Amino acid sequence: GPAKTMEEASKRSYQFWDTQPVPKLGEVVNTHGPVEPDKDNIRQEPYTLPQGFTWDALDLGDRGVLKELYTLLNENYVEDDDNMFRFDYSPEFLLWALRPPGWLPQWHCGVRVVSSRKLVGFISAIPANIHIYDTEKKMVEINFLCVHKKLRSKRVAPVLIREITRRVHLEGIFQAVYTAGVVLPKPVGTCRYWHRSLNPRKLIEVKFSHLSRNMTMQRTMKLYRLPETPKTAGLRPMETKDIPVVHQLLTRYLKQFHLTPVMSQEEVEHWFYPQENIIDTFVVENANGEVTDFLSFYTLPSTIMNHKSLKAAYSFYNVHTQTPLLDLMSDALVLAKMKGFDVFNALDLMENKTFLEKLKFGIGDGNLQYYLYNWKCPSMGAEKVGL
Amino acid sequence: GNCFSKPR
Ligand SMILES: CCCCCCCCCCCCCC(=O)SCCNC(=O)CCNC(=O)[C@H](O)C(C)(C)COP(=O)(O)OP(=O)(O)OC[C@H]1O[C@@H](n2cnc3c(N)ncnc32)[C@H](O)[C@@H]1OP(=O)(O)O
Repeated sequence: GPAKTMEEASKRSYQFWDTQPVPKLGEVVNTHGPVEPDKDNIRQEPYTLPQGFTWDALDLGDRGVLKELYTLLNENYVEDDDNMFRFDYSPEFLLWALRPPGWLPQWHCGVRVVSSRKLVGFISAIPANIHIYDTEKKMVEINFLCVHKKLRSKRVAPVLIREITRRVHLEGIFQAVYTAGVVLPKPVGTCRYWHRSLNPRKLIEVKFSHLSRNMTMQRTMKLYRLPETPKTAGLRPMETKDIPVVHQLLTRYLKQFHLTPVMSQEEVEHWFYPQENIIDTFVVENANGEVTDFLSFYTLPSTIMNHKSLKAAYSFYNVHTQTPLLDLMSDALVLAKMKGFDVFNALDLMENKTFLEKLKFGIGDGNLQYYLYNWKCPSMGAEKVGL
Repeated sequence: GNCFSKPR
């Protein structure tokens, strides 16, 4: 079905993506710029869906409609290689991910069955200023492309991609950014997920991890046993007064990478201000009262498809200026362990390879490919991806 | 996060 390796991607032919303004897989890119110019007259009519299906923009402020969306995502969205785990989306998490500053309701693009009005498709866009090499451009982040399992392999994904493209074209944006575990034309970077076990018994019980060849259950827990409290002086939850300095640290820290977001202070508030079961941010306030570092990870539980529920933490943004990142992420592990997380997940992007092995992370079986729509630029190493 | 990884 999908190609997960570049070698596996040699087989595939892209009947759809060959038509899109994206670089070709095999081609080596030595340029910076769009694949196609801006279109100055935009199709006003929605693209045709297969018979019995119609468009409907999802008003996530409506409770029942938002319930349809997570019920769709909780039952039909991204899975593991072995169909054993699926993300478990809270209504509040979707509001956090789908209603950042500048969100537009028409960018909550759903597909319903005409006769029943049942939600069977979705795709999203949120506004995002992206720094890529020497260029900053207003783009969108495309996420939650989802087709109901009963509708699969019926060419609905190209329509969602092309309709969301049209609705973004109407608002004047011509580039987009998105990530995926499958290989498409053409990844600008490939990042690898690593996993840090916090509650090995539960992880091993549900077969999320295995005991390495020669450990026992009680040996494994001692290997991954963490301090009961964090090491770092003056580590505390982020507060409203920290929003400017958090924005300041994040802005300067991201400048060393080649693929980063460019956040306003209001966007920084939305994405980092702690929300229970959604996002946690802890700042380091030193002996002078200045905030010099922060760590963050978001909450995204996993549903166990055999089935009760696996709570996982995902590294988000971790900025260091005076506190070693190793000690910053070690505190993150401890803070996540307190909060009851079973596993701490992080990609090998940014500076994360410098601490992954030392902090007892184990490499995962899934990659995350980063893509740009209508933007031709050289690929980058994972450590240059800051998105 | 647009991928689900397990420890390999
Ligand atoms: C300026 C504005 C531009 C905005 C647009 C920017 C681009 C938007 C990019 C959107 C990415 C958002 C990032 C995320 O949300 S990644 C998360 C996507 N979700 C999942 O992988 C889990 C749930 N899966 C599904 O619902 C379906 O399997 C999907 C929706 C993935 C495909 O549905 P279905 O199973 O029914 O397949 P089809 O018969 O309709 O279509 C087959 C065609 O679709 C190509 N395909 C398959 N998977 C993806 C994919 N993950 N990104 C882009 N294209 C994909 C496929 O190679 C083939 O094209 P080609 O092989 O002929 O080329």
